[PDB]
Amino acid sequence: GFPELKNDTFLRAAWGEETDYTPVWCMRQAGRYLPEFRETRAAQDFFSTCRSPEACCELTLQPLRRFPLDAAIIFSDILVVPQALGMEVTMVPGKGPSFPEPLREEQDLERLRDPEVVASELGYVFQAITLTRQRLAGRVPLIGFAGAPWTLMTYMVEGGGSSTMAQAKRWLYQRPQASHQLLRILTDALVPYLVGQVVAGAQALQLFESHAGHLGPQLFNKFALPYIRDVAKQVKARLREAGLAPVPMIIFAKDGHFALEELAQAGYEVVGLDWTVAPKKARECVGKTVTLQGNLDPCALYASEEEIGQLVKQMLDDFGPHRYIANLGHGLYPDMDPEHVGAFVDAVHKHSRLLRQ
Amino acid sequence: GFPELKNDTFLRAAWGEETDYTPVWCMRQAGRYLPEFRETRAAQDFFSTCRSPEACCELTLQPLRRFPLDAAIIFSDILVVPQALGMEVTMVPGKGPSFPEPLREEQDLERLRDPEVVASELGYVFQAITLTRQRLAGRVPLIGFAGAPWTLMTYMVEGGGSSTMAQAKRWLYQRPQASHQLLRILTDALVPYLVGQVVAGAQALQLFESHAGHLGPQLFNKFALPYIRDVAKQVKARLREAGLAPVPMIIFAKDGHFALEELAQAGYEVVGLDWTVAPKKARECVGKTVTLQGNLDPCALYASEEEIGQLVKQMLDDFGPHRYIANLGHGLYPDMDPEHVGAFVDAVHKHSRLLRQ
Ligand SMILES: Cc1c2[nH]c(c1CCC(=O)O)Cc1[nH]c(c(CCC(=O)O)c1C)Cc1[nH]c(c(CCC(=O)O)c1C)Cc1[nH]c(c(CCC(=O)O)c1C)C2
Ligand SMILES: Cc1c2[nH]c(c1CCC(=O)O)Cc1[nH]c(c(CCC(=O)O)c1C)Cc1[nH]c(c(CCC(=O)O)c1C)Cc1[nH]c(c(CCC(=O)O)c1C)C2
Repeated sequence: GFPELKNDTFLRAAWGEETDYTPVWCMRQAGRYLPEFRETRAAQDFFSTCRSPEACCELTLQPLRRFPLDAAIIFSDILVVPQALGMEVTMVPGKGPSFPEPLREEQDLERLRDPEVVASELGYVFQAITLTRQRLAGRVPLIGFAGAPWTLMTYMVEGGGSSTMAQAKRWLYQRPQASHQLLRILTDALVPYLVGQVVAGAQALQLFESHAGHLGPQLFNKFALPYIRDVAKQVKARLREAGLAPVPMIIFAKDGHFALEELAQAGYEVVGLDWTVAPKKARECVGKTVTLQGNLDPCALYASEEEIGQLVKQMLDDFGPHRYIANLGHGLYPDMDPEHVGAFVDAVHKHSRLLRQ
Repeated sequence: GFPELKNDTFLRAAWGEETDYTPVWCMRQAGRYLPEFRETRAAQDFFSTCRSPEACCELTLQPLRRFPLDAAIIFSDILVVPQALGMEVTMVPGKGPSFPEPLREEQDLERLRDPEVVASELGYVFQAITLTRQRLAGRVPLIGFAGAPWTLMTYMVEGGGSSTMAQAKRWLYQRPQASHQLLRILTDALVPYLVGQVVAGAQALQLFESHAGHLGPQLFNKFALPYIRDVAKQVKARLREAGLAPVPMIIFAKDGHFALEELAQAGYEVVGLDWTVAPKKARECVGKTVTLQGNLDPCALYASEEEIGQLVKQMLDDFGPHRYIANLGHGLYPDMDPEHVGAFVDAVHKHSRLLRQ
């Protein structure tokens, strides 16, 4: 196996244990805001980068050379799963991901792979994880991840990003049967993939329901939540059955304010929050038995270093010291200053210690 | 290729030929004792400096603008090799180099790169060498370098400097198999790196066995010397096979008094000496068929310029005019006066000429 973990603060917090300080990581900590990321990425197309264990390992490590983050997240993408299901996907400059042949009718499901063979198609991800776990040498825990079923469905049907998800929601209302079929295919692909990430060396798992906020409560409960629940249940079961230690699982439903109570009951150790939910309100919705992660407005990092410190102070005061992992409320943007990211990390560490003594 | 070499005194001496005067260079001639070095270094972290061909070229050239040294040594560091093997390394203010995750058990070797890919990771070094060779414009020869296997092993296991090397020596005594494995990985990384330095423009190579003195004869013969021999043999072989002219190779084993006889038989043109060995004794140990380099106590440069001249006279008298390159017995210290370094250089040149006519 692997080097002994030296800083386990993130894991202890995820499981709800007291720690000496609040651990912090940043969504998209490996990203274009780092000049060195841009340089490493310049050599290959995006999905080819994802296919290279050494390139993924390098990108994962880059933020940790700059900042004393309490976790690493593997460099990959949520869209590797629809790709592995047999959909062609491109990264378009300045526009983002595109599926040139999205799913538009129920007959389109015929082209997908059997979900049970998807993990075998994602071996490159597992290779990256194993390599990164070795190279991290126990410094901090490594997080694996995937997209939640609904969020992946939206990319597969919309063919990319969308402001309304009108085509994907039209499936939910006009094609409910075919939608449940597709959501089950995705769940069945995700479970062995997530399990494989842990087998390969992942020490925690985060499921990104990035497109939660388009649904609202009734649709979310019918078409998103049952699959979010199934992923966590099945992953923990398969890990037990394999003789392995289950890992803490995080559910992040961006713009999912309306689902917080349900998500705290969905079998995830940690519930991630966007910046629109006030920390004290979130604590009320989720209760005392899950850990919260988040939730600073990423745009706050445009403020001066001093201002970032005061915003971080306020955030930490509102969350309190227990059952909390600090992060942004969404990923870092490409135009952010790495020094200001550094200021965020330093302020969490400094103030969370003051809030304990 | 490159400009014709104008002053080849250093090379002629290294190969054991008569020269009109004794050539001189100073270990760490690019260093903090120069105000202009401090200024150039202020802009980046140490390893980032090493990654910049222009910064390395500038640092290499700086001492040559002050002093008529008979060789330049490329600005780099021995620890680029363990870094290129996949270990993370930092420079800590006032403390020096640190590996936050040193090798402590045999399983830790799993995280290292295959040694055959290391040279590709060190392309930046070769870029610096090529640039510096061009910019030197034939003034004097350019020396490339690396750390010897044992010395690199000590940094990788200790995680930095050490007064005893107790952890690294514990490997030798308790983990001899794993030690030989690691020493072979390092040798196999070093050879293509050294060859690449010559391909890139290096005109001589120096291998630094800085931590020799901790071993004593039995351990040195089992764990240091075989790899010192292998590096020289394999480097010269690969250069021949590539159609290239082999370069003079220097072995400097600090505090290696006990190994001098063996080092003179290890396939290096030049044996470097620390200041604790009396020049006449060294000549006795090594014989008449290698060149000696050294060996003035760097602290002697704290003495007045007149005193430096007399100490240099005595040193040159003891070494004699043949098969000798003047240098210090260790690197220049940060608090030394550049004018006194100038006095050393001038005295070697002046007195070595008097000792011939
Ligand atoms: C976890 C993760 C993701 N992407 C990347 C990582 C690796 C971790 C890290 O980079 O630190 C690399 C990762 N992936 C991508 C990038 C940008 C790369 C580049 O510009 O070179 C990076 C750093 C490409 C990408 N990939 C994706 C998009 C968004 C498309 C849209 O506008 O709707 C984009 C732009 C799909 C994607 N990918 C991801 C999400 C979840 C968003 C959330 O809820 O926080 C989504 C929706 C998650
Ligand atoms: C050949 C060389 C070295 N370092 C440097 C050079 C470039 C040549 C030149 O600077 O003139 C730059 C070079 N490298 C460094 C510096 C200091 C830079 C600074 O303070 O800004 C310089 C000038 C950083 C460094 N790098 C290292 C240390 C020592 C750690 C310890 O205490 O054990 C240090 C302090 C590792 C190192 N590096 C080196 C050795 C061999 C020592 C010997 O036997 O003579 C070693 C052991 C060799």
